[PDB]
Amino acid sequence: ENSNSASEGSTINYTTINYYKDAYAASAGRQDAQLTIGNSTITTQEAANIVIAYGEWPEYCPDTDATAVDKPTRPDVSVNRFFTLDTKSWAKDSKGWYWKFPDVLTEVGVFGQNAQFHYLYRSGFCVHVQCNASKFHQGALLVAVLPEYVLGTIAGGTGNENSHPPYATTQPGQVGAVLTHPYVLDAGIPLSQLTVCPHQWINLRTNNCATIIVPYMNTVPFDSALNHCNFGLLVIPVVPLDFNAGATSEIPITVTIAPMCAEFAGLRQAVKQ
Amino acid sequence: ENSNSASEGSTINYTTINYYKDAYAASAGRQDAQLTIGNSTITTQEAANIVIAYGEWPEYCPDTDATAVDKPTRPDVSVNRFFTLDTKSWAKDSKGWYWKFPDVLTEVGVFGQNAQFHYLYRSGFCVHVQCNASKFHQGALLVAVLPEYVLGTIAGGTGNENSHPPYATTQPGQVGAVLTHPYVLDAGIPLSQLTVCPHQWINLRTNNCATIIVPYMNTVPFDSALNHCNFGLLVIPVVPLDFNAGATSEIPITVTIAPMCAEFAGLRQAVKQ
Amino acid sequence: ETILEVNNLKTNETTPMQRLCFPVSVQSKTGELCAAFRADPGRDGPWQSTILGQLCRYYTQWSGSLEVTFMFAGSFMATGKMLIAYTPPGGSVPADRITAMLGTHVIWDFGLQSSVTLVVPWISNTHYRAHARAGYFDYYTTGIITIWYQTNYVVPIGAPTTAYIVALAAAQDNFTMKLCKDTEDIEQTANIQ
Repeated sequence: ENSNSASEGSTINYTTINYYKDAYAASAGRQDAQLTIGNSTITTQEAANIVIAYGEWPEYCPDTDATAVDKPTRPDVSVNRFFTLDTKSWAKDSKGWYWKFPDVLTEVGVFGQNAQFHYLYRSGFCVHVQCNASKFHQGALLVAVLPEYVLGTIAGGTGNENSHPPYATTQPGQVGAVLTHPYVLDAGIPLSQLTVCPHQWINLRTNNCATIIVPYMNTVPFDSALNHCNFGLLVIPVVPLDFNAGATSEIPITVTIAPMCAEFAGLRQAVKQ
Repeated sequence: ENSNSASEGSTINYTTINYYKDAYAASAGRQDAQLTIGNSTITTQEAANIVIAYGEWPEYCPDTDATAVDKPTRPDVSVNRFFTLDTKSWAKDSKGWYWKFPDVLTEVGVFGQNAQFHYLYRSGFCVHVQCNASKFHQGALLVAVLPEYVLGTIAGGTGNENSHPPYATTQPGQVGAVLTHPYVLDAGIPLSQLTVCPHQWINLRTNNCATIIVPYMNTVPFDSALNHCNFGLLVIPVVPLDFNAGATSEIPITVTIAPMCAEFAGLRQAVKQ
Repeated sequence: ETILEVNNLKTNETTPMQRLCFPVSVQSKTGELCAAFRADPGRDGPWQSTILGQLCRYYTQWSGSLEVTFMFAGSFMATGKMLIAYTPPGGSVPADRITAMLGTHVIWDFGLQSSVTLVVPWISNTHYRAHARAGYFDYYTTGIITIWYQTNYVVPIGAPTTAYIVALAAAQDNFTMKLCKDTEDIEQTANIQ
């Protein structure tokens, strides 16, 4: 009996009764160092253990999972390198910031021009959050990575109006955008549980940097770079920075990201959006 | 005695007398299939033997000849493919056309955007000239490849004025330009001897196509794509097309070229010209 | 490793000691440019104070990878990170930081490391390189080395709000020279008595 069920890809076998020829009609069954350099780039971020998201390094597409007949392009050096985006400024009234990937890099560098000439897209990313403060400051940040981060609206506040987020909200670019309701993350989901996703705490009395290695997470081997945004990047201060008068009032935050193992397919004419 | 002479790189040894410690001060001495597809492209051009220029296929840069410390980029699929340029039209008063390489492809495709982001350049080219006419037409073309083709002026016609060709003449682009003096090739050199360079005759009673495989010819392993133009492409009719009234009066000429083994180095910001 | 003079101005000629260091201060806007200079050692400019620069005057052609080291003389409580980039030839000084990231850059932190070594790679269309200057010989231009504020220079209460960085330059193992030559610097207009 050939297996047409939905569990056939797993390596775990179950004991299941079936009275028919199709296996999906069966029952449920009982269960049994370093100096990081992308190509030519360097950061200082210390030290030793950094967070690999879901315990997988970014790699290429295996031949079993790729249905594309064409041979993909792999511009190793020109694509994969540290890209420093626009700097933010922390304020006592600040709320948060969210970036969409790979939205920010579509307009920047060779990586941006290849995503325009090519239809499909695959890459891993490397996120580096950068914040600096003296030993007299205090505060905490939460840097998270949320696969498939939707943006919900307030429905006008009465709840009876149907409202959708505009294009500028869902496609921020390298300038990011600010959250108007950090507690629900503007998704209707709590901030307290945000740490279920890969996260790193930036605490001003311990570490000034954060690094998250994000693999490629999608239901399909290749995806479109312009239409579909994979995962968001949330920097939300949990504890407000507090400093006595006379210290430095402007504390910037810098986001430097790099792609890892980027494959492009389906060469075509230039398409902006 | 270490060899500081200028012949040291050759594999041929000579018998030469030297009275000093430097070998360059010595005497002269006595002497002892197919269906061509770049990546995804196809042409029809027939058949069998085609001209390899100077008997060398385009290849990458050997490790002995490359002084660049950085690792070059090799976008195999996105770069190397057939590029069809603008079509011309043959007329009974026509003279010729000249294209500069790699001028034509700087504005076209991924190859154009990488030459802007990168400083150095190396590639081989594949030239395909395309002309079609019936069996009642007649004529001949000469398709040549001239390494380092300078453009001389007429010096005002008196010869006493110093005049230089403008930027539009020396950097034509994908639209090419026409020769005002085909006999001297506007270089002061005869057309009769043009066949010393790699050439193919397009004769309307024999072959409708021409193909010349051109390697990378320069004194340096890598060169700049924007500033330095390597070689020109001359299509000069030797025998004028003559057709009786009632036939097709418009005979187009199409130039489809492809790069081969393109290496890019020195990533930087976008530079147009 | 000898002191490179990044700060060379027409107001520093009266007090030559101000020429060995360039200031770093807290900024209102983020991403402001601090210092930019050419990387060609045999050219009139910052590189004349380097022993490499004075020994590259006796030789015409030079080939090799250089190194430019920076040293932070500020306080112990000063924290911040600055981007240090190198732009291959053909461009001008990058207008903003988003155009200076596309080169070869290094991110370097004050509060951790007190010194950084930037290795200028050898990127050339020729095996050797002559000394670039104005006009026709500028085709040998090496590049442009820039220093950018990435985050900011953060100071606590009581520590000075200004800081000085000293530049240092040297050569790598593969640096070579050839075609010995007279030097431009020394001038004898009269008999030595």
